[PDB]
Amino acid sequence: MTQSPSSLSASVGDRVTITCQASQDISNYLNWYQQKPGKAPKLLIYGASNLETGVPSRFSGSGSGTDFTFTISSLQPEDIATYYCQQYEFFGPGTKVDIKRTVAAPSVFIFPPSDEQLKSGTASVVCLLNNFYPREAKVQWKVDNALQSGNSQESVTEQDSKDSTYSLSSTLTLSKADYEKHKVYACEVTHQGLSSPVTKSFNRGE
Amino acid sequence: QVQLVQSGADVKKPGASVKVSCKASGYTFTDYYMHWVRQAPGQGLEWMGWINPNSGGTNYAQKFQDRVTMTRDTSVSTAYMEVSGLRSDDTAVYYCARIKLCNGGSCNWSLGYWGQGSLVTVSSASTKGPSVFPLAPGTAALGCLVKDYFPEPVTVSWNSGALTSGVHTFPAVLQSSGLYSLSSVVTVPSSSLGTQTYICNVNHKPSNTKVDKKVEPK
Amino acid sequence: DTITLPCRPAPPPHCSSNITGLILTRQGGYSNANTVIFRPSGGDWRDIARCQIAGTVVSTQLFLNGSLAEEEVVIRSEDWRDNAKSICVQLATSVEIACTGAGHCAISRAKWANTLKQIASKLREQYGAKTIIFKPSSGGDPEFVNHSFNCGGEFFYCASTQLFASTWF
Ligand SMILES: *[C@@H]1O[C@H](CO)[C@@H](O)[C@H](O)[C@H]1NC(C)=O
Ligand SMILES: *[C@@H]1O[C@H](CO)[C@@H](O)[C@H](O)[C@H]1NC(C)=O
Repeated sequence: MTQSPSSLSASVGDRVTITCQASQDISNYLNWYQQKPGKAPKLLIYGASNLETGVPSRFSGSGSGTDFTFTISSLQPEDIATYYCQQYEFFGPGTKVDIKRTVAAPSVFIFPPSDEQLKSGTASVVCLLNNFYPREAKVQWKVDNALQSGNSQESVTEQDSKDSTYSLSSTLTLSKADYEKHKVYACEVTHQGLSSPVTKSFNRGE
Repeated sequence: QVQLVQSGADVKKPGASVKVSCKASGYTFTDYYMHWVRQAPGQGLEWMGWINPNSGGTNYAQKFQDRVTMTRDTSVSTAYMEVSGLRSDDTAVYYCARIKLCNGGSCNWSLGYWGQGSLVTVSSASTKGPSVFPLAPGTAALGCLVKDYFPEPVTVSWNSGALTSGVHTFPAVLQSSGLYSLSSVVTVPSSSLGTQTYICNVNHKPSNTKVDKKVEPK
Repeated sequence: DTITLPCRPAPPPHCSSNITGLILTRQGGYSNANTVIFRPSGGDWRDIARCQIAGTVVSTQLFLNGSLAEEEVVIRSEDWRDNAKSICVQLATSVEIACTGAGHCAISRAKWANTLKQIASKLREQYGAKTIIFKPSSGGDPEFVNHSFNCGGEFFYCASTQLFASTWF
């Protein structure tokens, strides 16, 4: 059907409002689901306003006819999930709810390639960013003080359900021959919580 | 007590077929229809159809008509959903679900119980087991690099599950060569290095491999 | 001129009945077209039982020798929006079904084409100015994928795929 907004951020204790519109007068035959990363959708509201057994009182829903509302009265950090409305076989596109919190600086770690991987002819260089906020960060790979771009891939975790932070990994993949032709390997991080960029480096063969 | 246990992950060739099972327990199987819903990676939910376990009748979404077959086995209270002519856009997690009575009758589609979902990948690439390399380390970080496997997923544990706090298993990235790769890291007190042994347990069911990898400092 | 239903076992001629109604299932999902598809019911004996329009003949898919409506075709459903709810059809004029004793039953094709037109006209009152298409049973167990009925101490199974294959505007 239709859902508004498509995504929203809110602080712990905030009021969250999600709206779903139907095309036809379905009376109150509306359901609402919460889907946390990595698991099946979970029914929270049925019949537009009824709460599923065991659901905390901060969840509620209202509406009738075509216009319906889903409300989290006081947002908790474990409420980060995508919320779907549903009427009969038709699911709404979902509203993704995440949490804004205080700025947290990233702790940076760099990992050289293991000698075991060098036997296969490939070298992976890993840069870890652990428990930061906001999500926006920039990781630059520098090899012999030369900016590398196009040979690295990043992966970010879903926002942590306790402290509402993120973790990021960036992996630089080079050939073994290309790896032994340079000395200094470094990843420099730029983040809102860092007054100056942080560079973690190592020398090959140390 | 009610649970729906579905079949494991699977990879199938484009144009072929896949059959997903879902075994029920904790209730009378014939009292509730079985629904099937899929979810493409990072996308919404899509209902494909239901089956009446008393009569075998079905009602598919027109989008899947003449392409999907739903059957059941009451003696083991299992429902099956076979999807043929698979295309790249059939890559999804396939869920079985049943409703919970509404108390008042407005919940004929309120799926209160879901299975864990079955990830079906549609590609021509060969199933490939992962290689496991250590990411060697008052806080210290260490982890395991799980590279070059196909399809998804890979599950990661640390110290057989005794280590969970500080554990970050990253989503897998598809590399340029068409194989998957991920990392799982953990932050531990630097004083514990050398005293506490750290082992990451990698599991990749599609290739039926288990790796127990102890990460040591240099 | 007639529509033929393959049955097993062979119903004798005194098993000939009057079709007084039937029970349907509306196909779900997005349509990507201005059409609505109906098939014989995907339900079971409870959908038939809640119809309350049968007489003294135990049958699936079609109701035989039941009670007819008084003015025109009447269609009843718990929730029209719910595809998991069967659509019960009560006819105002009965349609003869005759079985020859050789293994097949026959229904007039002009009479049945008149009856589906009345049904499709009634469904468009509930679903709008859309094309009404009836298709065969989606599948299931023998006594429900076929029009099955009891007659004289014996249970017969008749395929009905020829009764549900038309498009109406
Ligand atoms: C059908 O109904 C008509 C009208 O009562 C009746 O004359 C006829 O015998 C019935 N046919 C059967 C086969 O019962
Ligand atoms: C329907 O009624 C006619 C006449 O009353 C009877 O001969 C016939 O056997 C009935 N049909 C069935 C299936 O019993």
